[PDB]
Amino acid sequence: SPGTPGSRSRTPSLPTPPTREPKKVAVVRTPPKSPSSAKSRLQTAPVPM
Amino acid sequence: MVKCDPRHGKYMACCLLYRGDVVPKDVNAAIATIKTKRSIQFVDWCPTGFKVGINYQPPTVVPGGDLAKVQRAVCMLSNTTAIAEAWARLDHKFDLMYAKRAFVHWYVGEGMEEGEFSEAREDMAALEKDYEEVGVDSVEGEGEEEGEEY
Repeated sequence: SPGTPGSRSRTPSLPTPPTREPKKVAVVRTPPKSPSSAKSRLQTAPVPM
Repeated sequence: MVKCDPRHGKYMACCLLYRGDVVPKDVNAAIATIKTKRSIQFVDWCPTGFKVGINYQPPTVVPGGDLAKVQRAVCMLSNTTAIAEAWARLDHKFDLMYAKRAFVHWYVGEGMEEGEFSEAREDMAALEKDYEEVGVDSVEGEGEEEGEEY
């Protein structure tokens, strides 16, 4: 950069902290283990004549 | 006696531990009235909501300060999905700090691999959703409606 004659100030400015990055983090992972069941029954008493 | 509000979440189970001058019959009547007052909310598919405990010993206090002596007492201990709002608040305060990577030089200094304090965080983000997926209706497949009642 152009400027004043003789010695000029010696300045670094690279910011240390990480930028935006791929860590979305909040995703569904483990629902509780859950099976549905249709169920059935059939009445079975003595049935003579 | 934690800051999260038991009406934001739902109780999943309870235990009620009694001391001193007690009547099982008035404990019955009170629990049953708590199950009646749906202002106190539990999840539907945990029907037997309560564990009960009843001991004879009176309440007991140290002299020279603190609590005054009583003739009957109660302790109440209960799992809730509102614990998730206090853990979500802790974990956001993790993300805010970790997006600059503050503090994580001491954690390396005194031993820790950085992939283990990376894994902790996604495991706690999984915790938010373990606790979210139990705060559900009478459904195991797909099929929920967008109407909410709690």
